[PDB]
Amino acid sequence: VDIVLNPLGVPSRMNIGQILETHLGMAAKGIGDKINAMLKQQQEVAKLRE
Amino acid sequence: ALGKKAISKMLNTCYRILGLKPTVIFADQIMYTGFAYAARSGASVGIDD
Repeated sequence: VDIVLNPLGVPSRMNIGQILETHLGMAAKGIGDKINAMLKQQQEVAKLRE
Repeated sequence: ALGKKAISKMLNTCYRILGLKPTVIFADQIMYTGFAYAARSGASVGIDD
């Protein structure tokens, strides 16, 4: 990890992004990790097409 | 039970009964040990906690 913060400001001011935006962020990168998989394994265009 | 104002009056009686200097040395050393245990107690947040 390169950055480290604290959602201690949430229970105090309603900037719920720290809990959430982070959660979903990793989600979208996860899908990318399988794209990573479906290419690093030398897969045909049909597999990743579906 | 140890609390913010509790540990506050800790040093207050310490000073109002003994003196200044003993309070100085006191404060410093606690600071170092305090940080140690604070590390061991990483208060997590974000969806998960």
